[PDB]
Amino acid sequence: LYLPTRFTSIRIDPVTHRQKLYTLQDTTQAADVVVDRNLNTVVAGGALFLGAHSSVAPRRPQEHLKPILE
Amino acid sequence: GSGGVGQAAIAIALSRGCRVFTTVGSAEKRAYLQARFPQLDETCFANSRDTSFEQHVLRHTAGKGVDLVL
Repeated sequence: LYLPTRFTSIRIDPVTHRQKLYTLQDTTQAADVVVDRNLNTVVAGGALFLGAHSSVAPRRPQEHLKPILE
Repeated sequence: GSGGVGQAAIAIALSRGCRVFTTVGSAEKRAYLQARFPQLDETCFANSRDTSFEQHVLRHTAGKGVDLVL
């Protein structure tokens, strides 16, 4: 389980974004995402991440879900 | 690399047989250097007026990076 913790450089440009977007046959709207783990950069439409370091979190056992063992 | 301490750094770092990566502002400096040191690939050159050199080093390094930066 991994939450975000640091970004090094996010860069959003809503103009290029409107543009980078398209329309599926669904009639819905989507754009292409790409992850380059060797460069640590996620891009999608008009939002470009860089060094978006996420990190571990402790699963907290909710004991209103302890199983009945028979 | 194009400059004073740059060129000596290359020459020295080369003498001890190393993968080199240099940055340089001119298209012409790409020239002088490529000439002066034959042991340089086109993979060896990235820009210097800009942050692009990071992405570049991170590619031809397989996301491992360089051992010393000058």
